[PDB]
Amino acid sequence: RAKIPEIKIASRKIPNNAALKFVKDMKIGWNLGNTFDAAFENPSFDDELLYETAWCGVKTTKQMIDTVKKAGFNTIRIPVSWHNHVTGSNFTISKRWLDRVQQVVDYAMKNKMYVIINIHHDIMPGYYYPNSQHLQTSIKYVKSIWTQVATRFKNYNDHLIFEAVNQPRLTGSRFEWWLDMNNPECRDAVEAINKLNQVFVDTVRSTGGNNVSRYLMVPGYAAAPEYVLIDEFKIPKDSSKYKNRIIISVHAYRPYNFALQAPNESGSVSEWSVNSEESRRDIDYFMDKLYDKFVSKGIPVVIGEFGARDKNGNLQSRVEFAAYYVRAARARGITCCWWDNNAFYGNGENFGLLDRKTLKWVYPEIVSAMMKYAR
Ligand SMILES: OC[C@H]1O[C@@H](O[C@H]2[C@H](O)[C@@H](O)[C@H](O[C@H]3[C@H](O)[C@@H](O)[C@H](O[C@H]4[C@H](O)[C@@H](O)[C@H](O)O[C@@H]4CO)O[C@@H]3CO)O[C@@H]2CO)[C@H](O)[C@@H](O)[C@@H]1O
Repeated sequence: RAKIPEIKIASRKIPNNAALKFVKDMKIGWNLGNTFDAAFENPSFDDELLYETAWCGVKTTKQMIDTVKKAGFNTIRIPVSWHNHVTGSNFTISKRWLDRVQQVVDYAMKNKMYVIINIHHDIMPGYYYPNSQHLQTSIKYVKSIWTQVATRFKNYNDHLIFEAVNQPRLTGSRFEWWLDMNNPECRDAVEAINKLNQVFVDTVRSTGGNNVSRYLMVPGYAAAPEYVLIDEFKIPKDSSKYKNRIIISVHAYRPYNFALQAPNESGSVSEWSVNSEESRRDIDYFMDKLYDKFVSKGIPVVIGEFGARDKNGNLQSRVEFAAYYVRAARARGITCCWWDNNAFYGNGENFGLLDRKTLKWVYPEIVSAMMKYAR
């Protein structure tokens, strides 16, 4: 139904070290989106495990993960929102919830896949919130969640990756998605994120076993490329006797007006062309800056989320986008993970690729476009 383009992007020099070989072997990722990350108050149901299906509508199965592996993905990102699953002053995670998350991790481990688990939609005062006012509780939350999760998974091999937090930011604010680094409120949030990323690393390493050397992903503000590129971002100090085990996490649905902006919002575009510098510009730019600051210096970078939402059937554009984005990243030593939220029609964000109920690929052309350039 679509024509996959022949993409010509020269490879950059990629330092030969273990971390960048690891990221290369991850190859390309698929997010189990809108699954364990679903989060909201006042559930109509009694069984907390129904959060798994409240948004995506389909319970995860081993056959589903098998299907994702068979299509060529070698990484599964399993975002998890924990705040609807904790009780008590020290955020005890419900055993049934953590048990179910572990069952799904096991589906992926059986397929010899890389697996990323995180803290996702927990960005609220009283849980994870990056400012001085709420920092003491945020430290307690990061410490408690990651002590519990890291302990459960301590004897999992290095294919399992921990990601500190998804998109740490101030919410319901002009600064939620953009910083003015001359403003003290923004400087404070960047500092809080540095502190909480250090707490995360220290907490994980302290639990022993394979957690002493496992790869760990950390974002900057809002997981934006810009806010790991600022001078104020700090890679946490790592006590691992293995060097270079911290991976920079970024999310980049770029160009925004094509990939993520809703099609009924003024400014949205539905066309993307491999022959247009206007389509390519924003992809090249942030990847170039990340290559300059991190990859070229040997520091690994993973794009944990990208994608392009369907806009009234714009398949050819999304096919060209996906091929270009994956090749641009691979040429710079970076591996990417598509956000697959099992959403295909309606007014929502229609990022789905796999129809989970049938295990059929709705957009195999997009998958094939990525696989052509992922290795
Ligand atoms: O229909 C069920 C439920 O959907 C809720 O909306 C979901 C979207 O369906 C889902 O695609 C979205 O996924 C996020 C992901 O969790 C984030 O890590 C990241 O967030 C975006 C952010 O949404 C943008 O506003 C911002 O500009 O960019 C970041 C990425 O840089 O990316 C994806 C895609 O947006 O999560 C939503 C929930 O937060 C509806 O809210 C709910 O009403 C529906 O019931």
